[PDB]
Amino acid sequence: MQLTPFLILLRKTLEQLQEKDTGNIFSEPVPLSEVPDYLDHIKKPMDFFTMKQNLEAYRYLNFDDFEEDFNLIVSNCLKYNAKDTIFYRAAVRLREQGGAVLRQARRQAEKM
Ligand SMILES: CCOC(=O)c1ccc2c(c1)NC(=O)[C@@H](C)N2
Repeated sequence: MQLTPFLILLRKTLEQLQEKDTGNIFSEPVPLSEVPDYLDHIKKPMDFFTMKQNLEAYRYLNFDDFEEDFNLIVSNCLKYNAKDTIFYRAAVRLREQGGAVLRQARRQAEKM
């Protein structure tokens, strides 16, 4: 397991996950200016831009740490937003579509 091919794969996987976020509602931190009470019960906010920064800082050296932050994007959104909102359903769909992306990516990593 070499570092450079692995990060190439995480970069490709991150792009495939962002592609599932057609609304771009997960690509940047939740704007605290518009959601001022957001950090009341969300102890670790997460988004795809932050994941890209963490990736390039070598903070993802295994698949599970990368997948954990993706799951955080999903779980934070399910936690904060009511079930009858667009945001909540978008997180459900991201969980479903992103899960398929991640399983295939992990198979490619397990070949390495
Ligand atoms: C510009 C104002 O838009 C929002 O209020 C807003 C913008 C982005 C958001 C969000 C709210 N809440 C979330 O849970 C996730 C989906 N991101």
